[PDB]
Amino acid sequence: GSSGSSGMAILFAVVARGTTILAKHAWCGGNFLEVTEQILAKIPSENNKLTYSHGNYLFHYICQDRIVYLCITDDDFERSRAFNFLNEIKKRFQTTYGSRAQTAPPYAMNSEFSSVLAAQLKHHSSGPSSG
Repeated sequence: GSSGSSGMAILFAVVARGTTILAKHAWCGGNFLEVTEQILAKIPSENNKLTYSHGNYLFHYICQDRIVYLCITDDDFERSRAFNFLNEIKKRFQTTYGSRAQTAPPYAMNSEFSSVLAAQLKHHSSGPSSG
């Protein structure tokens, strides 16, 4: 009996082009890079989105400029919210680290982004109960 239900908000969120992960940054909890990587290898590179309900969760992925933005969220969590946040950072990445995302090597701009995302996540939702 080990269940924890408190404040449902985005926890995992990384950016990868097809199957190559550039900048990854998720909350300290478990291993999501596993299910995520597997899903990525399944998601095409063509501009198209779709809601994938895996592991009793919702995997919202938005393909753009050969970049896939996946994020793990609770079922209850609304879609608009998920898609929203993703769009925010998504545009921020392609706007700032966009060009590099096409040239720059993998795990190159993970630091800079890692921090940026962390802020967006903590802000978006008051998971840690911060204000």
